[PDB]
Amino acid sequence: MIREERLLKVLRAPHVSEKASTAMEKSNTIVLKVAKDATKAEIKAAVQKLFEVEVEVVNTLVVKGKVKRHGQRIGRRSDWKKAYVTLKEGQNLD
Amino acid sequence: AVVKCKPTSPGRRHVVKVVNPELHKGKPFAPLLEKNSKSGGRNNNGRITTRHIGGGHKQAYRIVDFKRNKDGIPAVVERLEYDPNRSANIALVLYKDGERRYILAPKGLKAGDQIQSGVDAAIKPGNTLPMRNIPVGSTVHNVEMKPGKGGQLARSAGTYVQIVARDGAYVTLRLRSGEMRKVEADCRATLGEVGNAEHMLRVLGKAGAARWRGVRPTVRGTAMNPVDHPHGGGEGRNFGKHPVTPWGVQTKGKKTRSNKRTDKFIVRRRS
Amino acid sequence: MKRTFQPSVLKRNRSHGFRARMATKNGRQVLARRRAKGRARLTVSK
RNA sequence: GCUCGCCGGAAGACCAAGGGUUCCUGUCCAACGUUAAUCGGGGCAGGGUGAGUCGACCCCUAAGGCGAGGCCGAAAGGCGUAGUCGAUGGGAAACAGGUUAAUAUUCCUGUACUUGGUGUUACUGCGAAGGGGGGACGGAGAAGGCUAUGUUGGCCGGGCGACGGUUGUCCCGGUUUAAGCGUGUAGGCUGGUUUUCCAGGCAAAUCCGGAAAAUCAAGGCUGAGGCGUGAUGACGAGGCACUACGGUGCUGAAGCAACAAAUGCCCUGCUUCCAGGAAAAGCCUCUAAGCAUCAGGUAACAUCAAAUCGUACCCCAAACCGACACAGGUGGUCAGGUAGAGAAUACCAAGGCGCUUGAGAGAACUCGGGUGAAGGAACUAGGCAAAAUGGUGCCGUAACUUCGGGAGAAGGCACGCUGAUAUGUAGGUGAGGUCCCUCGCGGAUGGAGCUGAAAUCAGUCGAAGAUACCAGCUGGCUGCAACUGUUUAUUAAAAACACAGCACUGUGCAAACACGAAAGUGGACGUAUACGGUGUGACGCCUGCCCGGUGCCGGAAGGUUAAU
RNA sequence: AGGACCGAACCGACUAAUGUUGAAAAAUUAGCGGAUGACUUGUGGCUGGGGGUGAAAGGCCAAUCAAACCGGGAGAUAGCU
Repeated sequence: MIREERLLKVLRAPHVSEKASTAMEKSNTIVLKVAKDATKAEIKAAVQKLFEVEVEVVNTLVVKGKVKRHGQRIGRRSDWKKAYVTLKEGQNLD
Repeated sequence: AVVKCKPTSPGRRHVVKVVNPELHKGKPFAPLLEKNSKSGGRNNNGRITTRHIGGGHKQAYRIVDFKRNKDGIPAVVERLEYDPNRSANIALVLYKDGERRYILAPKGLKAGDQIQSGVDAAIKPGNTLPMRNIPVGSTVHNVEMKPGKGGQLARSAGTYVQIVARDGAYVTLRLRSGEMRKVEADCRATLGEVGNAEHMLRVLGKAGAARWRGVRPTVRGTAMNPVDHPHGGGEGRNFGKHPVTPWGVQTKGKKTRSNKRTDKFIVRRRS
Repeated sequence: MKRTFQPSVLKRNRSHGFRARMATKNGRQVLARRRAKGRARLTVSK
């Protein structure tokens, strides 16, 4: 049983995009931004407990940070994890 | 049986094969095979310690019984086999209790023959007895140097030794090199010569035949440069020095044996 | 023409990597020299 | 958007290696692009990489690395046992269709499969750090059965022609369907089953191996493909409509047969040869300690789990390696049509490009080519370079020879198209119909239909029929080297090096020798028919005289001679 | 069957031309040799400088080889410019 406070730290932010909205309205899958070290079980448990929704399966991928250029200095954005949480049929989420 | 190949191409023009119709035309015995990895003539420091070795066809080691300690239990010869690890052929023999082993093949050994080791074995080709019970003058092979260590002398294709004398605890053998050597009377030996006597009659024909046996080419010293070999150098063909190894020791006649520990067993040097 | 640098990350790490340097005394001395000099990237490793 | 040209065994498509957001969208032209630039692999911002089945991680080892103790070494350290890493090799499982601007065997739909826990029922000798089997292995060659794939016919939808003809032996397009499950076929291997005994597999074993005895010729293992199912589904040429002209939505016919055929599969097979062709684990089985009605094992069902990391994009290149958006270099996979023996070569399909300065003019001269009167090497160090020969079948072919060659020697004849033999032949493939059968993916007869060289006779066009690209110039004497190879990456490919063969010499195994202050290791798990060094270099005829000099081998009586 | 024959991929570089501040710090075009073997290639490993490796040219050892490269003795020495 994964701890509650750990669940309270797994989810970072909802990912907002055209593909995300399309997935939400067509495949009942929400795209969330999660912690880089989170496992599928932790993400599933965190969504099921904190949002009170039934999760079918979780798909994750690691997004590489882009190498940007602030003026003349070359810098790199932070890597982040992205999770496709597929809610069960009939469920609704904000 | 030696056969001469027809000259249908250079490299085959001079080939003389040595066919043996009795050899097994199949795969060797699996419980007795084991790995034999090549080295390239390189030691554990990775340096070439002996040149002209490398490449060649892959080979597996056949566990040949050299000690020959199964005493009193007769064995029948299942089949003769080719062995890439040595010049002589080997024979797969089956003991009465169901254990199979590999032995060197004698001169007259055919499928179905019976062999036996021990002190009370009969005196016939292929049997192994300690040489104090073996009659003087007989030619034997796969002979031990220390009691129970296994054969070390007379192991190639068509070699043998003659037991020429026996005096107390030691016997005197006339080795294949023409040298008389003493050895303890408790060492075992197998009666009769070893089989593939015509192996020396074959001619390889081409350079690739020697390449297949992991023998890289040999460069003559006079063809090199002075930094590489003592013989190197010269505008043309020049060899104005006494022949020596690449490390400066003379080759044409100079003796190099320096083992005072075993001098007591050499009754008379080779000729 | 085949140039002298044919890259391979596996060979790169196995030849000049941090663990390869720390395996022997001389590599650690190289690391010590670079740490004294203040190099940003100690070894070839990414 | 319409024409033109180029690649098409690549200049197309997908990966590994390497790169690391160069991918897609909006926006900008200061700097980068050898020119302009609204465009970009350029700047800025946003988006994009979804896995129980693909790959890595994991279990297992090769070469090799590190190496508890250990041996050796002034110190640092070297080698190495038990172990433990190290893929480039062994080990469990997923396919088809649709969708995004950018991902898809990952998302969705339909249909599966594998390995582990737990939990109920039924059955009962379980258990390895040990034993056996298996994994498990070479080169070449020859058929036979297939498939990917292609051609043709039939079927379905559309068309009746910008210019003579085109309702027909006409034209265009489509005719596609997987994993899995069942069947076990063409074909490959092996005689099966039961009982008794045993110095072997470090002990045991019912397992493997070895001896007998009885019984039955028919049992077992492996196996492409086909067929049925998966599939009343998907896809499908096109129609019906909107539209931001980008695309989106709805509906949907035929969806068969014959022939040719792989380098792919059966095939890790078969035949044959010597140069004699990894290891370990997963998997099956056997028992030793131990566990005694417990634990465990295998069968069904249910349930749970399969985590983590990579997934965009280039990948024969403008993104990798070459300082460049570089005429160079880069491993694996797919392999369509016609002609052709062919992955050569020419033109095309699917697909992708026109190589990031153009426009004129048509001088000398330079580069890459085309043609040439008369002569044909007179050029030149030299036929250097150009020019010429070039395919298949057949006739014919010399000296010399190690009898294999030389040899495609040289030299010559025929070659297109049409008809007849034969409205398409010999050959190949093979349906209905009949018969037998241990009955099925069976066998004999039988020839429909399809495909299809080669030859003879007659005729016909051009100067020319191997009409193009492709594709030996030939012969004579001779030096050197036997030959195929190798070599100075970047001015030398040779007569130089190497080579099989010959000879001498060292070496009796804890071998000589070599790398090592040493341990040790190679030689070699080889043993004088072997291994190392030196010279010579296939084969034929041979290798003659000299030990004075310098080496080497044998001898130790005498002279001389060190440390002590 | 063959270090057999003709000839693509692949490996190599014999002859000529161009290019020599090149498209290229050795390549392009037309020819050429091997093309089942002493072949060629991918991945990983081993041999270290008086050392390695060499079918042997003093060749090659990161565009550098009759003794690599980097740091140090080191501002070597220089009757020479």
